Amino acid sequence: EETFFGNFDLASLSLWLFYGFFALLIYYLQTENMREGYPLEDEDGNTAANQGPFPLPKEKTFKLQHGRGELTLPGEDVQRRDNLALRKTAHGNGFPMEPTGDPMLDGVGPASWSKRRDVPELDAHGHPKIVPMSAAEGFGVSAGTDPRGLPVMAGDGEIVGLVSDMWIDEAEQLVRYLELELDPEWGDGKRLVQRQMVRIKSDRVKVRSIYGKHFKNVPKTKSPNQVTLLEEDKIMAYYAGGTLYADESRLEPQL
Amino acid sequence: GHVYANAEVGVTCFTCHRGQAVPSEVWYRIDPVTENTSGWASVQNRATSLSQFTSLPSDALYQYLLNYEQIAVHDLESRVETLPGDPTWQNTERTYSLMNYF
Amino acid sequence: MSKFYKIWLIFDPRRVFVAQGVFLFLLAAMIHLVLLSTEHFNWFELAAANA
Amino acid sequence: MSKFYKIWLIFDPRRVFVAQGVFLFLLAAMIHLVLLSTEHFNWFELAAANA
Amino acid sequence: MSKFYKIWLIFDPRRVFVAQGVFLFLLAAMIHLVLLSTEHFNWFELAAANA
Amino acid sequence: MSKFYKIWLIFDPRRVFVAQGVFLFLLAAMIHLVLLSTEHFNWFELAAANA
Amino acid sequence: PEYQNIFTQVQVQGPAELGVDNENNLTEERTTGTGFSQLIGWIGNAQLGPIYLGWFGIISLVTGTLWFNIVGFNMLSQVGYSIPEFIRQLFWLALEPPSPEYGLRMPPLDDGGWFIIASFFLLVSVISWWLRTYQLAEMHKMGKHVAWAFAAAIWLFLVLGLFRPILMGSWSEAVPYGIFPHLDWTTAFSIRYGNLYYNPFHALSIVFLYGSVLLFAMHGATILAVTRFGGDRELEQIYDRGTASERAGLFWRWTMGFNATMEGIHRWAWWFAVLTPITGGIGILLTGTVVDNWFLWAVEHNFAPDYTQDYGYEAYTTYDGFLGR
Amino acid sequence: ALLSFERKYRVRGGTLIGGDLFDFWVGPFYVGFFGVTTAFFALLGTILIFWGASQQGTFNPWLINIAPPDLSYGLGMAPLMEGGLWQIITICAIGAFVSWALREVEICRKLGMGYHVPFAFSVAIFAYVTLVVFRPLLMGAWGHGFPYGIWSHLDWVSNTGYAYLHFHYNPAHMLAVTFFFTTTLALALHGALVLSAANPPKGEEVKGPDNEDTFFRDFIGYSIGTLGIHRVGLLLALNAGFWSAVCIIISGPVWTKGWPEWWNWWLEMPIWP
Amino acid sequence: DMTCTITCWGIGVLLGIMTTVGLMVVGWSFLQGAFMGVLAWLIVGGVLAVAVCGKDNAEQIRAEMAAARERVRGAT
Amino acid sequence: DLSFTGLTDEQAQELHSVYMSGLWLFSAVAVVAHLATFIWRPWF
Amino acid sequence: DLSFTGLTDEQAQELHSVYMSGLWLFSAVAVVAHLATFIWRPWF
Amino acid sequence: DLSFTGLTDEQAQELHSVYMSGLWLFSAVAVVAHLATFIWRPWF
Ligand code: BCL
Ligand code: BCL
Ligand SMILES: CC[C@H]1c2cc3[nH]c4c(c3C)C(=O)[C@H](C(=O)OC)c4c3nc(cc4[nH]c(cc(n2)[C@@H]1C)c(C(C)=O)c4C)[C@@H](C)[C@@H]3CCC(=O)OC/C=C(\C)CCC[C@H](C)CCC[C@H](C)CCCC(C)C
Ligand SMILES: CC[C@H]1c2cc3[nH]c4c(c3C)C(=O)[C@H](C(=O)OC)c4c3nc(cc4[nH]c(cc(n2)[C@@H]1C)c(C(C)=O)c4C)[C@@H](C)[C@@H]3CCC(=O)OC/C=C(\C)CCC[C@H](C)CCC[C@H](C)CCCC(C)C
Ligand SMILES: COC1=C(OC)C(=O)C(C/C=C(\C)CC/C=C(\C)CC/C=C(\C)CC/C=C(\C)CC/C=C(\C)CC/C=C(\C)CC/C=C(/C)CC/C=C(\C)CC/C=C(\C)CCC=C(C)C)=C(C)C1=O
Ligand code: HEM
Ligand SMILES: COC(C)(C)C(=O)C/C=C(\C)CC/C=C(\C)CC/C=C(\C)CCCC/C(C)=C/CCC(C)CC/C=C(\C)CCC=C(C)C
Ligand SMILES: COC(C)(C)C(=O)C/C=C(\C)CC/C=C(\C)CC/C=C(\C)CCCC/C(C)=C/CCC(C)CC/C=C(\C)CCC=C(C)C
Ligand SMILES: COC(C)(C)C(=O)C/C=C(\C)CC/C=C(\C)CC/C=C(\C)CCCC/C(C)=C/CCC(C)CC/C=C(\C)CCC=C(C)C
Ligand SMILES: COC(C)(C)C(=O)C/C=C(\C)CC/C=C(\C)CC/C=C(\C)CCCC/C(C)=C/CCC(C)CC/C=C(\C)CCC=C(C)C
Ligand SMILES: COC(C)(C)C(=O)C/C=C(\C)CC/C=C(\C)CC/C=C(\C)CCCC/C(C)=C/CCC(C)CC/C=C(\C)CCC=C(C)C
Ligand SMILES: COC(C)(C)C(=O)C/C=C(\C)CC/C=C(\C)CC/C=C(\C)CCCC/C(C)=C\CCC(C)CC/C=C(\C)CCC=C(C)C
Ligand SMILES: [Fe+3]
Repeated sequence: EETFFGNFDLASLSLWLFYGFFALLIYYLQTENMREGYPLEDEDGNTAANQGPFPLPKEKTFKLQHGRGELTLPGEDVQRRDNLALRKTAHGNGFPMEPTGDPMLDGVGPASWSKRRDVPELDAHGHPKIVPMSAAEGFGVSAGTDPRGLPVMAGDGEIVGLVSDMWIDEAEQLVRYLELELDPEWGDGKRLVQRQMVRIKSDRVKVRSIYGKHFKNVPKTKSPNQVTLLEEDKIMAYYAGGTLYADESRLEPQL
Repeated sequence: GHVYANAEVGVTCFTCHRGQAVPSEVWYRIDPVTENTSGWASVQNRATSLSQFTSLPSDALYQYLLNYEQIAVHDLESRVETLPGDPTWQNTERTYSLMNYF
Repeated sequence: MSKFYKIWLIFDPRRVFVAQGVFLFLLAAMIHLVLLSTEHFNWFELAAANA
Repeated sequence: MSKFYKIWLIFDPRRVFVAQGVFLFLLAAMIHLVLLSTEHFNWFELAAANA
Repeated sequence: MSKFYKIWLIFDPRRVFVAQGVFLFLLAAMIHLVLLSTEHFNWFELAAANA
Repeated sequence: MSKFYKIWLIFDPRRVFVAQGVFLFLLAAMIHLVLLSTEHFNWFELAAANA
Repeated sequence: PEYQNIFTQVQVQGPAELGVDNENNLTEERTTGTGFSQLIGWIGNAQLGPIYLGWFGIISLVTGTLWFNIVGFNMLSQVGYSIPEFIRQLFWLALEPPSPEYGLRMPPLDDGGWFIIASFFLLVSVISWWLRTYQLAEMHKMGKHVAWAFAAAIWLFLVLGLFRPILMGSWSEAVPYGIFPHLDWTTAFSIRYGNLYYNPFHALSIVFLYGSVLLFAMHGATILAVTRFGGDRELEQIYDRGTASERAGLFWRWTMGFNATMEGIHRWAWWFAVLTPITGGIGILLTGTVVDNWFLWAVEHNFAPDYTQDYGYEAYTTYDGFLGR
Repeated sequence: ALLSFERKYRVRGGTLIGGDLFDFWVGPFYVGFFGVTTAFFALLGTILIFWGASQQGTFNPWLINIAPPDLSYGLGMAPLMEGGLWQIITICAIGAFVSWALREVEICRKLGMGYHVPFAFSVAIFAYVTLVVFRPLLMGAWGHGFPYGIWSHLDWVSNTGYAYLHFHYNPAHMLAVTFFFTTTLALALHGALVLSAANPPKGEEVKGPDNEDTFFRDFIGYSIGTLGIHRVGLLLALNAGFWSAVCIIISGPVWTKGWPEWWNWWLEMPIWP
Repeated sequence: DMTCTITCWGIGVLLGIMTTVGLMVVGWSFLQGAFMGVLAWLIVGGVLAVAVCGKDNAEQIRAEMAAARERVRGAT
Repeated sequence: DLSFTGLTDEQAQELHSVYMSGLWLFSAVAVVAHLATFIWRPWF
Repeated sequence: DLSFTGLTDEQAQELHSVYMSGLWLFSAVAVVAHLATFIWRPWF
Repeated sequence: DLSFTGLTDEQAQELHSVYMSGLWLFSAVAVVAHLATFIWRPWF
């Protein structure tokens, strides 16, 4: 085989062509990932002077099922929160924020939730996706330990009530939530706990994220037979906020 | 040039024989190792006493250390015009088996 | 042309300035390095030889 | 020329200062290192040879 | 030159101080290590040779 | 020089003391090990060679 | 400690799911009969089956079975039809490619005919499977990304088996059908043509393989980390952004200065995985046809390292000193 | 410059050590105690590498080579030009990797999520430490580590592989290669399925998890689910790393002869006639 | 009833170790004994888990449960 | 009046004055160093 | 006054006094140790 | 007036005074050390 000029042959041509293609592909991949969260803002809520070297992409349209309309991105932020109880700890940018009231009750920090749609998620048939186990026909426990009837222990060793039901995902045959009936001392009504934050034992179910006194302020569902995306977000994040805000020692340095 | 390579080391009867009438590590010809095979498929794909626990050709030690066949397989330029009769990867495998034996 | 000021109605000055700033330094470094890789224009070796 | 001060209506000084400092330190380090890879201007070896 | 104090209206000391603290120690450590890797300025081998 | 006490109006002493202690102990350990890694100053080996 | 979501605490079982349908009538070809495995339910889904039986699938199954049986019976006959010896030497037998002397002509059955027949069957089976994977996506109303990613690997498959032997003008350039023989072929191919390390496209394919493994590790860890916010339901997060996506993006933005979206990370994963066989096939296709020695190519192109020290054990130690005498 | 949803997450707390002394951001990056340590170690290592490159006589990225000492120095320290710079850079790299992992831990704690990512990074750190620390320590010399060069760290791999005659016959190498290939295939399939579900042909509605489940049950007769696939991928990657470490660590200090000969236990079982 | 299955798996592991040591005693090597021991582990553990742990606890529920399937059959 | 950073004209002038004041000092120190180095070992 | 930590002027002065006393004691001990080491085995 | 950090003019002047006071002491110590090192082993 011969060379076109100097040491340049077919392999070098292929290598340079691949270099060009890879550069274009990297540009495309980076630009495709800027459809959420832009343009950038400063710490006062205003548009920043610097926006980066990659310009914004063009628009694309999603056609959603069940007649819920269309979604076009990039666009305005419809999940934006309105009034946040936060305070700046400095006059410039690059410094943390300070909660104004109760961070667990105000939904800030690790307890933050997003403003999702106030409608339940639907399966292929158009039914609510997550349903209590007492309304699902033909479903039963096949393995593991049944948590129904067991007492619930909080993060500080307090028993707050019993597990009364489970909320399952009928389409995927997976358990999503555990329902809890509270003792009159610790509150009233029923509360939901996501399955990812519980440890089922032979005689008890333990929730280490929050303490006993934090159980009465868990967000409640409006309907007893379904839950919406907004409620799931608020319930699930309230439970996540306790890993930091349930005690003063969880926030200060461990050393 | 080989036995006196580094010092005065010779050879006697007690180098192949070690008290035996037959010196150990003598070899024979076992080239057909499979059945219903004709060419390159009739010498390698089996673990035998001449292959060193591999599937490499057992035809070695007979084409090289008894007959006079080429061992080199490499090309001496980055780009070379390939012709029929040039070494292939099968000759490379027979050399790999010889060097495993070494 | 007298009307070459309309390029700033098509392009954003900030991105252009950043890209040009990178480009100029890269070009200058490449040219100096290409000069250093020869024999007639390497000033370090020329200074060494004349000493 | 008398209007070069209008560059700060386009670029934020806080980012420009950091970028300029990083660039200047890197350039100085690169030059000081390039001088040490030769024999005529390597001051450590020259000090060794003159003693 | 008499208005250099205005840099503190641009930068908060809480970040500049830590940046400078890291930079100075990095510089000192590299310089000492670079000195330790030569033959004319290595003060550990000099003591052994002198004794 | 007489107003160096204002450094505690910028940094929290509680979070500075721990870092200072860690830095000092690590530096001392590094220097002792560096001394141990040589031949002239390895006090464990001079004890054996002397006797 | 906290629950880590690696094994499921309690399982539930309901009526079996038969599958969605549309006017294309997918039901007419699906089988009837399902099972449940509690052992697998600790990790993933427990339902097993049903499967879709088209014509491409049946053709592929039959033809691949024919290839398997041909290879197995040839290997069995090569040993004398001895079952204990067939079991003993299973990893060492193979079905060898033809001899170099026959060029591209059809060789005798003893020296490569069965190899060609089995290769033809294997090619037919693979193409049938690809057609099936295209047809299924066409009938469920979905994109054809799965077909493209399979075609990415089929490209390297064909380059290793079909295109390169034709370009080199010999059927002896293929790969033998065996466990240890195919590794032997890999090593011999690497040795014969210089060093395959210095082939730039082998390096590029290695880069993309490492990146793909790293990216799945990162993505699996990230998704399991934010699963307490319903992060495993990725499609609903794409359609309606929640807090899980925001936290997952902010983690990587604070870690390395840039992040992705819930839909854009899958594009990254698809491309890193697909780019490996493409570069590998491009690099393999150039060996022998264009470049015959890759170390000499590297030396001529000035990226081969140079060493100053000497060679041999006598430059560093003594034979008696090594033994301790 | 923040994202439009980032400000409410930028709160204080969640530090293992340091409190508010280093609790701030520099651009997008988060700074802490371990960020400071990482910056120091990485900068020192890079500058030392370029100093060694300058003293070598070349600045070509392809040709820079920093090598470990000779085998005669044992486990002691070597002159900084004859391989001591390699030891210093190794120490710096270990420190930087550990600091990076702990910074990831701090970020995870602040965001209120799980600690899976640092645990996954720990396996790669373990593999690197096995390559540069454990195996040379067992073999008895720091000269068994690989050099720090782009093209010179492949010659080491080649020579180490050929030191056992045929490294493809190593069973742990087989396991690791199989895990690597399986991980790549699983990643490709997962990405393709998600992208196809979210991007239908023009004029068609988007799909859901039920559609994906049906597709793979029609395709191969089984579906792992939207949650099991991530577990499977994570486990595959971790297993690949672990078995790579095992394969490299058994080659030198445990086995000494060629790898093909290891199969004589199977080839010489008493059950065979 | 996963505990019984884990117990059966542990019994299989112990039996594999015992068989491996016995094979050392007979005169085999380490790997030759280990392969047969692993075989024994998987086979005996699987057999015990399927058989013994398949006897789920029931005294009179089993009979009516057995009798119930004797009525579904015969008319289908 | 164009402004992307939110500054005023007078603020920009006052900033540029001090910026150039520092730049000239940096350049003067560099020039003195270069002169001393050239006196020590020439390159031209 | 300016304070990012919450301390006052008097408290900062009081803290700095004790900090400097400890620093001086540490420096004196280090100086004595260095002098003894130099007498035992002199570098430079 | 331009102020990104929220400080006033007098506070910035005081801060600069203390910073320069520290810098001069650092530089003086470095100069003394360099003079001693040059007397011990010259590099010019
Ligand atoms: C003659 C050559 C021999 C051979 C000899 C060897 C030897 C010898 C080795 C293996 C190793 C491996 N072999 Mg093998 N191997 C051969 C050919 C093959 C073939 C093939 C023919 O197809 C395959 C598929 C493989 C594949 C493999 C993997 C199983 C394994 C790679 C380790 C790994 O990925 O750990 C990945 C882990 C890491 C080391 C990652 C470390 C990352 C660190 C922690 C972070 C980096 C930070 C960085 C500096 C940041 C800076 C960047 C900033 C942005 C600036 N081998 C041939 C047959 N093989 C290697 C192995 O198992 O190593 C343990 C090894 O050493
Ligand atoms: C001594 C060995 C040589 C070497 C020789 C080779 C050779 C030769 C090759 C590789 C190739 C590769 N090398 Mg290399 N390589 C070496 C050292 C290494 C090392 C290392 C030391 O760590 C690494 C990391 C690797 C790894 C790699 C990969 C990057 C690459 C494989 C591409 C791929 O996607 O494979 C994945 C495999 C495939 C996609 C194959 C196609 C699969 C098809 C689709 C199968 C169809 C299904 C089937 C018919 C049905 C089965 C039955 C079912 C159960 C129904 N090499 C050394 C230097 N390397 C390949 C390459 O591309 O290099 C350019 C290649 O050919
Ligand atoms: C890596 C992907 C490859 C693959 C995977 C694959 N196929 C699978 C599975 C998996 C992981 C199953 O779990 C499922 C199965 O039933 O496995 C036992 C199956 C399957 N894929 C099949 C075929 C098949 N797949 C193919 C494709 C592939 N298989 C891919 C290439 C091909 C090819 C290449 O042509 C064929 C021929 C079927 C045999 C089966 C579809 C299941 C079905 O239609 O009915 C099964 C259901 C039952 C009637 C009862 C369960 C079956 C049990 C074996 C009996 C009882 C066991 C008990 C209920 C629990 C099982 C215990 C577990 C440990 C399994
Ligand atoms: C992006 C590149 C990666 C990749 C991708 C990839 N592979 C793919 C795909 C994709 C996207 C598919 O869609 C396709 C698939 O079906 O995946 C589930 C496939 C596939 N890649 C496969 C293998 C494979 N991929 C590999 C690698 C890779 N593929 C790359 C890493 C490798 C290697 C060497 O690393 C291999 C060996 C198959 C599992 C499958 C292709 C299936 C196929 O072509 O089947 C044809 C049919 C036959 C040959 C008939 C076989 C008959 C048998 C004798 C019996 C029936 C099968 C049975 C299930 C096995 C035995 C079971 C026992 C219990 C009896
Ligand atoms: C679904 O979910 C998911 C997401 O979401 C939706 C995701 O997104 C992702 C993420 C995935 C992707 C984005 C895909 C792309 C990813 C890859 C291809 C992986 C490979 C990545 C890379 C090659 C890039 C990685 C880059 C690295 C590690 C380098 C970056 C680091 C630095 C520049 C330094 C770090 C900064 C520190 C430590 C802070 C600074 C230190 C201090 C002490 C501050 C003090 C001040 C100073 C020192 C001075 C000022 C400092 C400056 C300016 C810093 C710069 C300094 C320099 C010297 C240059 C995944 C997986 C996911 O599943
Ligand atoms: C164990 C694996 C070995 C491998 C992979 C290997 C590889 C090779 C290869 C490929 C060649 C031919 C090179 C060419 O084409 O020019 C060769 C030849 C040679 N090798 Fe090695 N070798 C090995 C071991 C050894 C050992 C241990 C010796 C010991 C003395 C050795 C000595 C030689 C000699 C003398 C030649 C020249 C043969 C000739 O051209 O006549 N090799 N080796
Ligand atoms: C020898 O063989 C090898 C392969 C090695 C070769 O070397 C092969 C080489 C080739 C095949 C080469 C081929 C080269 C070409 C085809 C070259 C073509 C080049 C051009 C068409 C160049 C066009 C350049 C145009 C320019 C410079 C335009 C400038 C315009 C402006 C500066 C004005 C910008 C416009 C404004 C501001 C619009 C006003 C705005 C308003 C809002 C009104
Ligand atoms: C963290 O952020 C902030 C802003 C707070 C900072 O930046 C803070 C920074 C600090 C707190 C920094 C602190 C720094 C120190 C405490 C530094 C101390 C330095 C020394 C004590 C240095 C001593 C150096 C001594 C040397 C080099 C001695 C050399 C001796 C010889 C070479 C022997 C030969 C002697 C001869 C020939 C005698 C002749 C001498 C003559 C002077 C003529
Ligand atoms: C030889 O070949 C090779 C490639 C090896 C080379 O070595 C090539 C090298 C090059 C090509 C090098 C090129 C180098 C350059 C182009 C360098 C340019 C450098 C500059 C322009 C530097 C400018 C620095 C200016 C400074 C530091 C000025 C002032 C700073 C300050 C005054 C700081 C204080 C600021 C205040 C107070 C402003 C606040 C004011 C208010 C009113 C708020
Ligand atoms: C040779 O080359 C290499 C690289 C190998 C090197 O070895 C290089 C080495 C270096 C470059 C080393 C550099 C070292 C330094 C810069 C070291 C600096 C050290 C210090 C500045 C140390 C300071 C120590 C201060 C101390 C100990 C102060 C106080 C201690 C107290 C116990 C006081 C307690 C205070 C109280 C109680 C206050 C309470 C008051 C109230 C009002 C509540
Ligand atoms: C030779 O080649 C190679 C590459 C090898 C090199 O070695 C290259 C080397 C270089 C290129 C080196 C370059 C070096 C520099 C540019 C160094 C610069 C150094 C400085 C500018 C140092 C500044 C130090 C300043 C200090 C120490 C100031 C103050 C310290 C204080 C402790 C004061 C603290 C202030 C307070 C408390 C104010 C509080 C006031 C209130 C009102 C609250
Ligand atoms: C007899 O006993 C029974 C019945 C139990 C059996 O049947 C036993 C069977 C066995 C024990 C079987 C064992 C089988 C193996 C160990 C098989 C191993 C197979 C491989 C490693 C195969 C690799 C194949 C291919 C490779 C590596 C690359 C590329 C190949 C191709 C592209 C093939 C395609 C061929 C083409 C396109 C050429 C066709 C020719 C034409 C003229 C069209
Ligand atoms: Fe995913």
